[PDB]
Amino acid sequence: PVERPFSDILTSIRYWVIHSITVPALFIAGWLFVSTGLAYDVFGTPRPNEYFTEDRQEAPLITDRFNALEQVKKLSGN
Amino acid sequence: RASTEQTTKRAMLGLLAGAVAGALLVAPAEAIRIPSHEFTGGMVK
Amino acid sequence: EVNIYGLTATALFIIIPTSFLLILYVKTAST
Amino acid sequence: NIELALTLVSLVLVVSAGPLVVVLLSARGGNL
Amino acid sequence: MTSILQVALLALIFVSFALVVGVPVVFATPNGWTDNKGAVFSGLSLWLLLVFVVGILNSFV
Amino acid sequence: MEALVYTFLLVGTLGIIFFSIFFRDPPRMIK
Amino acid sequence: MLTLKIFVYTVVTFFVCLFIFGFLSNDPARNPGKN
Amino acid sequence: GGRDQETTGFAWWSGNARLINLSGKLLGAHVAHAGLIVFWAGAMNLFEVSHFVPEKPMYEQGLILLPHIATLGYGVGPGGEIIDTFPYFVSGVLHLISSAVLGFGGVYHSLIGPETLEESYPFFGYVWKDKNKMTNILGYHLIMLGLGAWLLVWKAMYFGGVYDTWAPGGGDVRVITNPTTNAAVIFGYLVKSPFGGDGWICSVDNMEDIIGGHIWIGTLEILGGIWHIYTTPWPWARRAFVWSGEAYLSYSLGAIGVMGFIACCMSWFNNTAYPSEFYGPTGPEASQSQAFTFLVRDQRLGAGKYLMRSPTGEIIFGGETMRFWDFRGPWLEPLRGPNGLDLNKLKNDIQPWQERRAAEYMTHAPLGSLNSVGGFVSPRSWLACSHFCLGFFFFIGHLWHAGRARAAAAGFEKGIDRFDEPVLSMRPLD
Amino acid sequence: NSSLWARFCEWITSTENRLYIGWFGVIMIPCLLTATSVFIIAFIAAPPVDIDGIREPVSGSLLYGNNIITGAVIPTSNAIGLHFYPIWEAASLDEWLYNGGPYQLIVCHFLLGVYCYMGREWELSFRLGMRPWIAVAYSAPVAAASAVFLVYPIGQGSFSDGMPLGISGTFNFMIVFQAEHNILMHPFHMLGVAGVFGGSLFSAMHGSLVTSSLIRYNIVAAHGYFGRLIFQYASFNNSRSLHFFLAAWPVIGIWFTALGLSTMAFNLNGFNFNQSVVDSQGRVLNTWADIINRANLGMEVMHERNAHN
Amino acid sequence: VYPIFTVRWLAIHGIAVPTIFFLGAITAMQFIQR
Amino acid sequence: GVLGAALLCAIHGATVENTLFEDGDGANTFRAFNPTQAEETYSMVTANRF
Amino acid sequence: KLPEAYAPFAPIVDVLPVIPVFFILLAFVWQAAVSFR
Ligand code: CLA
Ligand code: CLA
Ligand code: CLA
Ligand code: CLA
Ligand code: CLA
Ligand SMILES: CC1=C(/C=C/C(C)=C/C=C/C(C)=C/C=C/C=C(C)/C=C/C=C(C)/C=C/C2=C(C)CCCC2(C)C)C(C)(C)CCC1
Ligand SMILES: CC1=C(/C=C/C(C)=C/C=C/C(C)=C/C=C/C=C(C)/C=C/C=C(C)/C=C/C2=C(C)CCCC2(C)C)C(C)(C)CCC1
Ligand SMILES: CC1=C(/C=C/C(C)=C/C=C/C(C)=C/C=C/C=C(C)/C=C/C=C(C)/C=C/C2=C(C)CCCC2(C)C)C(C)(C)CCC1
Ligand SMILES: CC1=C(/C=C/C(C)=C/C=C/C(C)=C/C=C/C=C(C)/C=C/C=C(C)/C=C/C2=C(C)CCCC2(C)C)C(C)(C)CCC1
Ligand SMILES: [Fe+2]
Repeated sequence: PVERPFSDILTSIRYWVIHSITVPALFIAGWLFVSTGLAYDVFGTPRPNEYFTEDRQEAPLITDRFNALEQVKKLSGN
Repeated sequence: RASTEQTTKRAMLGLLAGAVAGALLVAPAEAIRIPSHEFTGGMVK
Repeated sequence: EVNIYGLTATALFIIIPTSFLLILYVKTAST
Repeated sequence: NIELALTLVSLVLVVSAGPLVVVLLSARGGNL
Repeated sequence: MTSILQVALLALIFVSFALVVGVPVVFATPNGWTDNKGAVFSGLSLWLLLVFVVGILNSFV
Repeated sequence: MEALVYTFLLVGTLGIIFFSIFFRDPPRMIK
Repeated sequence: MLTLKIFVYTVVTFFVCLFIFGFLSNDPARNPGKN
Repeated sequence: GGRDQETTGFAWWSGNARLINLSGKLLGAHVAHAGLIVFWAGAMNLFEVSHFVPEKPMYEQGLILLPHIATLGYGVGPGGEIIDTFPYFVSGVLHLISSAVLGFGGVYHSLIGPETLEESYPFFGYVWKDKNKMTNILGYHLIMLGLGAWLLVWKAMYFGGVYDTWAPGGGDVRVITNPTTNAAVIFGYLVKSPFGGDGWICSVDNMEDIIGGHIWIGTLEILGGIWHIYTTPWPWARRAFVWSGEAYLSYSLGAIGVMGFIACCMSWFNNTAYPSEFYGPTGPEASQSQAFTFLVRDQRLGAGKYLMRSPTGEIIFGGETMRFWDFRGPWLEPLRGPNGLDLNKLKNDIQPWQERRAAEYMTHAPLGSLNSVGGFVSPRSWLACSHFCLGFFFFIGHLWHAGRARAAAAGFEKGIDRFDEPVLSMRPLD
Repeated sequence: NSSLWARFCEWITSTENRLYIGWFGVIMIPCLLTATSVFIIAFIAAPPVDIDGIREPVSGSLLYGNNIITGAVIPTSNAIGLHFYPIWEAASLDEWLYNGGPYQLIVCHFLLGVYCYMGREWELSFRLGMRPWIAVAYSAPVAAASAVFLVYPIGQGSFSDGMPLGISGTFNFMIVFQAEHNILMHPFHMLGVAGVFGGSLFSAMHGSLVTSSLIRYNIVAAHGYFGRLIFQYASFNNSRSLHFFLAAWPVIGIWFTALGLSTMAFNLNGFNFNQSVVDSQGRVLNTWADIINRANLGMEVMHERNAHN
Repeated sequence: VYPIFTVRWLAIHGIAVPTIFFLGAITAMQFIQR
Repeated sequence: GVLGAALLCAIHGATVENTLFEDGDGANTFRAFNPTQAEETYSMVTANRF
Repeated sequence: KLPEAYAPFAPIVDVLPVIPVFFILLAFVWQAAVSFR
């Protein structure tokens, strides 16, 4: 009912035990998220060898609103 | 082609990141909070 | 005499607020 | 890549050379 | 004779590191300066002599 | 004509500044 | 114009000398504190 | 150990202010700082030596300390060609060892030595209010500075000489046999205007003038030290200044800031004490070299070109570079007649080395970037920027410390009394 | 005590004058009065000035077809460079006007006047028992003006690169300066922008809290509002630390931006990220830095005349 | 003093967990030959 | 507006910090103040006259 | 590139210039070791 101070948790053992094993899990999760290439697929960021398609040799252009989904699918090469 | 070329540095950096983050997040919060207890502990509203 | 309307606008904008402020100051200073 | 490893080792040793004095004084009850 | 000069210079690096870590520790420690004057002076003399011998060895390389 | 208007406006601003500096109401409220 | 140059030099020298001799006339002793 | 805020009244962020009245601790601090300065000197000299390629010029690889050693004529031949890089190594090593000695001394005086030196060492003890001991210290250090200047003169005259960049056929190491000690020439620079064409002190263009000026400075400094050791300030001096540690600090701050600004300008403009083939070309030099190279190439190809008349009536390079018509350099003086550039010599009196040097300076103008990408930052740019910033900050420091010292002497460095406000004792409606 | 010199000193240093004079005053007042007189006279009736030195004069006076926004005092001709150009050194008064001497006169007198203003701030603070560090605060605008008017022309090499004493002149100076040096990406201009914006923020918020607190408590009642509004409990609990922070933020910001301008005068540069991202095969992928570079290149191509007759 | 999963806990974690995740992602990005 | 706001901030801070009342023996003026003060910590009269 | 005799000691030199920048930091640490008294 008094919202325990931060000093008490700092000296606690359960807090350190949980965090020393959980924070590295998040760090490795992010490292693997970027390394395995899942970031490119999820966020649509092209890989350094996919910026320019075989048929396209210039920056893409949407030039279409209600069919923008198909336009982006075609431009991205997928 | 884009792919990480370092294998084991990930864990070594993660351990240090977590160890530093714990302390660095608990301490300033303590410093800011103690005055919050002082102010809201008898003279508030 | 170039831009007669511009001159009129400038003169009015300088006179009306100035006259208003001076009138208010004189009216209050009598107190 | 021995050169980079040796440079890092030297940098770490030099960096630790400073706080070591403070830690020794604090543990031995010096007048720091 | 580059090897002798190099090993002497590495020994100088180590001696200087030990001297640096020790001298402030000796000075700040209460009642420590007068207790360990001899050791500090011996270390300083060793440092100077090793500098000089390294210089001579360089003069011969 | 524009030059005269600009000069008059600038002179008026300078005169207002001078009057505010020297003919101000005395600050006895706190002094 | 030699006359203009001489006049400006005279004025500047007069002002600078006035300033220098002003700060040499025991400046630090004229303050509202007593010390 | 250290003091506390309650005992001294100065917080941790003002901690060193607690050393004002502790002679031994202050001396230890100063000695340690000098040791640190020499440490940086030696470490940087070794670092630059370890990253130095003698084939390439110094200004193409970001070296700022090596040029200083080279200018004195150490391991340099005609045309600024490096013969050996041992002198630089020995300089760095000696600086580092002296740094070790000074650091030990400073640490000892700061931790073990007596806090106050005026109890058991009367000669070295002092109190800021004393107007004789402080003058004695001033005289000792003036003697030291004059001795250093005379040491430079001795090197320039009897220990191999210095690197003269105005020697015929490019610069080279030469010995100044007859430095100019004429009073009019030496002191003419001091009263020279600081504007374009004049160059108050940055216009010194020959090594003879530099060596003569150093002779004069050494003699004057030694004489002033002797005079100060055997003299006490006059009453007007005692009434004009403030005699306290912070006042002396403020005076030093002002002088050193002015010195920093002068160094900024000297590095940016001068190319006699800062020869181009070590520090690179000045901006005016780069523009003039570009114009000269273009004119030479156009004349050689056959298809003057760009030569206008200065406001005074001389003949100068035309275009956007007409602003830099006061530039004088070793590779351009032979082509200059009584009134500006001479058409005949500019036409058929150009030697290959002058053209090569102009072409080299053309592509290395001070144009650069903080990112260090290119129009590449010239060492002159780094020196000028850094020392201008330092001079400005030290002028600000002079303002701060002078104000504080005067206020503390007056007796109100902590605030208004609240019982006798001086303002309340003045006529109203100021 | 009754000597004429003593009476003059007493009058100069007297605190009973409506405006304090002091010795810094006796130096500045003629300087600033000369500067303002020449500035007004030239702004109203100065003839065109050959800024670029290519016999293409630039008009900047009200009589010669200008208004308040577009008027200015054109800097000295590029032909003069850094040369000292007083009236007595010009061949005739008309030539002195043509080359642009009034700018040099005004700038020199103004710089001396502002320095002596900084001095007399301290002088009056000393004669009144105040602490002496308002001159330190004023040193920031003084440093910036000194940079813009004297240090940039020194590094560049001509007074024609100084800021014209005008409004559209100021905008032209900024646009050219961005074209040449890319100020926007320099960390010091970023610090200056941060200082200005943060100073505005802190002024507004300090005024808000103090006005709210002042009733018919100044720091103990308002601190309850700010401690929980944006957290930061016991951030500035002292009326002294808070006001020192107010004084320190903008002053340091402006010091840094002035130093950045001076360094650009000696021409290092702002950052430069042109072509910093490349894909495989070496093709260049544009970033916003590249678009900024295109704008800078356009500005630069317009600034240079090259072909001058 | 005893209860956990308070508003403070959620406020801290909501900005702490993604921060560590993104730091890991950026550190991984650093080691890309490109 | 923005530049004047910066000017006001700087001037107000400098004036308040340089007209403080001497209510502390120590050379540091930050500890010579507590939030429960009665009178203001700077002299308005002196700043106004300056 | 340093005399060949000292060639192997190249890396350590590459750390010497930055050491002074550490001393100031050390001071703070020392102060942090005395609770900023
Ligand atoms: C600014 C520099 C400086 C100053 C003012 C002092 C001053 C002092 N030191 Mg410190 N010291 C310094 C640097 C300095 N030292 C350095 C760099 C080191 C490390 C090597 C030391 C190491 C040190 C120790 C270990 C001790 C002192 C001690 C002392 C005190 C006694 C002096 C002494 O031994 O008489 C010697 C007097 C001499 C005149 C001989 C000096 C020999 C020099 C090299 C010759 C030149 C001196 C000459 C006067 C100058 C000629 C000028 C000429 C060219 C024109 C005195 C307060 C002693 C003390 O009591 O502790 C406080 C002590 O035990 N010092
Ligand atoms: C180069 C800058 C410099 C220098 C020379 C000094 C020097 C000094 N300070 Mg100052 N100080 C500085 C920066 C500096 N300080 C800064 C930046 C701060 C703010 C963070 C302070 C804050 C401060 C306070 C608050 C106080 C001092 C005090 C002192 C004195 C006592 C030494 C000490 O720390 O206590 C003893 C500390 C120790 C024994 C721990 C440090 C151990 C060693 C010396 C570390 C370095 C070792 C070195 C690497 C070895 C060299 C090798 C060589 C021997 C061969 C001494 C004269 C104190 C004093 O005397 O005031 C009256 C004091 O109260 N200083
Ligand atoms: C005998 C009196 C005396 C003498 C000679 C000195 C000498 C010196 N003091 Mg001072 N000092 C004194 C008394 C004295 N002090 C007193 C009483 C105090 C108060 C306690 C101090 C406090 C003090 C402080 C606080 C500091 C000094 C420092 C220094 C040194 C700085 C040199 C330097 O870089 O400046 C300019 C000089 C040079 C750059 C070098 C010039 C060239 C040298 C001197 C030539 C060497 C000899 C030459 C090769 C041969 C000439 C032959 C000829 C005789 C024919 C210098 C050795 C400073 C330092 O760093 O000390 C380590 C420093 O910070 N002193
Ligand atoms: C580190 C250098 C140094 C320092 C700090 C001092 C400090 C001092 N000296 Mg010493 N002195 C020195 C070097 C130094 N001196 C040298 C090298 C010499 C030999 C030439 C002398 C010869 C000397 C004598 C003969 C006397 C002093 C006196 C003094 C004291 C008064 C300050 C003063 O001279 O008036 C400061 C300056 C003025 C009061 C007036 C300056 C006004 C002019 C118009 C300013 C412009 C200068 C110049 C013309 C401008 C052009 C140059 C410019 C481009 C830089 C003071 C303690 C006096 C004293 O108290 O007796 C011990 C004294 O009688 N000194
Ligand atoms: C040799 C020159 C010198 C000397 C001996 C002193 C000595 C002193 N000063 Mg002064 N000062 C100087 C130069 C000098 N100062 C300059 C050039 C400035 C202008 C900035 C100042 C501004 C200044 C102020 C405003 C104050 C002092 C104070 C003090 C005292 C305490 C030291 C301190 O601040 O705590 C130790 C210092 C720190 C913990 C600060 C370290 C962090 C700094 C600010 C940044 C680190 C440098 C950074 C990387 C470089 C950025 C700039 C870069 C572009 C060059 C002491 C008496 C204080 C005092 O009590 O006065 C009585 C005080 O209030 N000084
Ligand atoms: C060269 C060499 C040597 C020596 C060296 C030395 C002597 C060095 C020193 C060094 C030093 C002496 C160093 C130091 C360092 C320090 C540091 C590095 C620190 C850091 C810190 C920090 C980082 C902090 C932070 C913080 C604080 C302040 C607290 C609070 C929180 C925070 C986090 C903010 C010899 C001769 C032996 C040999 C060879 C090598
Ligand atoms: C490696 C090398 C070498 C050699 C080296 C050596 C041999 C070194 C040494 C070094 C040394 C051996 C150093 C030393 C230093 C010292 C010092 C630096 C000192 C100082 C001192 C002082 C400063 C003092 C002062 C004082 C006193 C004491 C008292 C009176 C007062 C006074 C203050 C004056 C060779 C050539 C082979 C090779 C190359 C390099
Ligand atoms: C008090 C204190 C402080 C400060 C202090 C100081 C600043 C000191 C300094 C010191 C010093 C300043 C020292 C020095 C030392 C040095 C040494 C010890 C050296 C060594 C050397 C060596 C070892 C070398 C080696 C080598 C060479 C010869 C070259 C190349 C090769 C090799 C690398 C092998 C502070 C404020 C932080 C805080 C408080 C405490
Ligand atoms: C090396 C050289 C040379 C020469 C040099 C010389 C010769 C120098 C000299 C120098 C000198 C000889 C300097 C002097 C300076 C001085 C001064 C800087 C002063 C100042 C003062 C003052 C600032 C004051 C103030 C005051 C006031 C206003 C307040 C009241 C009081 C009195 C008056 C104190 C030559 C060119 C050949 C070569 C190259 C360079
Ligand atoms: Fe306020």
